[PDB]
Formats: sequence, C-alpha cells, structure tokens
Amino acid sequence: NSFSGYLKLTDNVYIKNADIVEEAKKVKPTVVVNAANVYLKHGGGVAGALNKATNNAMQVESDDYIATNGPLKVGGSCVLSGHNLAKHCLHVVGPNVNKGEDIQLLKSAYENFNQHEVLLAPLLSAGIFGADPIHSLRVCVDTVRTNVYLAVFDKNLYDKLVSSFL
Repeated sequence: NSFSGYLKLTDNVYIKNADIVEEAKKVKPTVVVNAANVYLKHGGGVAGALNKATNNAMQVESDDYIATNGPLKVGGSCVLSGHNLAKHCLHVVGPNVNKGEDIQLLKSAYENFNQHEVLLAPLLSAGIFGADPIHSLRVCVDTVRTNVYLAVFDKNLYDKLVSSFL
C-alpha cells in the first residue's frame, strides 16, 4: 500500500511521527480513526483537527447521527463517512481520565479496530483525554490484531514511545 515511512513495532502495528490529517490527505485510507467523545462533539484535539479538515461536514453528519441514535458508550464506536479524508471514519470513544472514566475501557475501545483490516489511527485516550500514552500503546499492541498505522504528532512523544517499547 501507500503508507510510507513507518517504523514496524510488531507484525501488525506500525508507527510514524506525522500529523494524521496530512497523512490521511496523502494516503486516502479506507478507514481513519477519530478520537471521539460520546456526543460526537469535535471541538478539540484530533477530533477538532479532523473536523476542520472536512470544513465542518463531519460535525453536521455527526449531529444527525446523535439526533437519530443517541450518544455512544465509552468504549464504543460508530462508522460514518470519511468525507475528503478517507472512505470511512471510525469514531471510537476511549475513556477520558480527566472525567474519572475507567481506564479499563481502553481495551474495549481498541477492540473496535479488529472489525477493519487496515486503519490509520491516533493513540486512543492520549492527549486531552489524559491517559499515559505508553500505556495506550501497550494496550493497542496487546489488543489489535488487524493492521494499524499509528500517527503521533509530537516528535518528543514519538521518540519516547519508540525508545521505551517492549
């Protein structure tokens, strides 16, 4: 495929220091993963960046989804359009540690990835969701069996994830 410049961590997990928006625009993957919240309000972090790249179409679609179906559950997901970034967007809700949500639900969140053969994704529950990114990467590797291409924006965090990997 057209994923380029990734470091192989395991048989099926790959990582790159890259902006996931820029990577999606270049590769046009079948699935890009959004780091969503249960209301699909794409205000900040990865979600805010992906939605802005779609010129707010992701938010309009999401609002219709919530009006029809109600909120997601922490650990859950839904598949919506990828707009100009991808065929599909898999919106996955990891726990937000700043809200007291149970970190054990991060494993449930990553299990959603197993329904898709290839994904471009961020580290779930990192950044503004408050979890330790080294832990998130460990759960990813121990849970996901399909092909995942992880994009980590912060170069200092990228170097720490690679250098500390077991």
